[PDB]
Amino acid sequence: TSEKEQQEAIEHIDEVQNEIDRLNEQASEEILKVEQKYNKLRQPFFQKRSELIAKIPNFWVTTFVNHPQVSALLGEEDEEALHYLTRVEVTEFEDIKSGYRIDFYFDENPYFENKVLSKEFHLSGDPSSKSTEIKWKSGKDLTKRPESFFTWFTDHSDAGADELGEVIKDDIWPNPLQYYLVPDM
Amino acid sequence: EKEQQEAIEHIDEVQNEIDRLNEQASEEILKVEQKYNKLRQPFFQKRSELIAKIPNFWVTTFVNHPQVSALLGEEDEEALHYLTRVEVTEFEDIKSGYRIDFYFDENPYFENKVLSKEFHLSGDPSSKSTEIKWKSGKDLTKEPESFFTWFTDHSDAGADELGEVIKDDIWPNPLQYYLVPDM
Ligand SMILES: [Ca+2]
Ligand SMILES: [Ca+2]
Repeated sequence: TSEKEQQEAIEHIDEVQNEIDRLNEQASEEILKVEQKYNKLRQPFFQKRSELIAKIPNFWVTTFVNHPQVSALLGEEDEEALHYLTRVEVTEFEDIKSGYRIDFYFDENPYFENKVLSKEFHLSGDPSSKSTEIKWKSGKDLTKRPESFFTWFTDHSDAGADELGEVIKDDIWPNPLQYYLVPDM
Repeated sequence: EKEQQEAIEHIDEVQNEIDRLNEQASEEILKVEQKYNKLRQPFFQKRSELIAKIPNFWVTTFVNHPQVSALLGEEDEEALHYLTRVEVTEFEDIKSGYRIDFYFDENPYFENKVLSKEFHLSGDPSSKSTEIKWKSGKDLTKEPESFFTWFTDHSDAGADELGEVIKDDIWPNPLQYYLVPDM
């Protein structure tokens, strides 16, 4: 093959591979549309699940206590605070890549005045996170002398390496029932 | 008890329906991959013809690949000189598995015209390869283990890194690795 002919072939290959890239980019769009369709399709069922969960005392504290990774993040008084956690929600943003948000809904409690505690994650791919400010009632669990579970809300250094955020989103939220249930004899 | 064990049963029923919706999404996504597999196939075909006009295309692609480069010994590169064509075929239903074909020209190392390794899913991950008919005094028996031992490795069938790298990374776009920027 000629020295020119090879560079002609390389030019042809580049043109063929641009169309394969186009075909790949169009497939990954169609796939994201399918995820967006089933995100809305599942959301009423998660809505139904939350209502049933809210009639089960200590559901979410128990799931967390029996989870192999999250259990180690809970102190003694953290569990007392999580008693008041009635509802956990996870919301992927529409385009999915943008990021996701996690909501912890609390009943009136001795620790803080917030009705909801949230932590959201954002992505070019520049990982960031931002949380609601916890209005503690002169009983901050993070300024008492182990590190409290609730410091997670004020931690933003890892952002893209937020392990707990990923475990709640990918593991606990899809199926919390496995951890709540304890096999008896 | 009446309430909790009923609620636990209700929760299980709702999550059974979520699993059903998940299974229905993974079907619809599988249809999209099958549609675009057929659309890409004529372009891979034309690419194959253009590649066969390029000496040492696949050896160079492998040598410049961050993971596969470490799998090549010195004499492995000499053998891969004769690799004219690489093909990847996902089976129609996708779940069944896929096959990778390596087409060689007549070479001093083995008599095979094609070397293949296919991956299958009872539903246990499995793989099978063509038997390499090495010639007298050329083999994989001694660098670390030769590149060609990949063909005879079948323990981690579901965890075949090289197979997944070729299928998902190198096969879609080998040109990026062949091309080296000059200044
Ligand atoms: Ca359990
Ligand atoms: Ca390159």
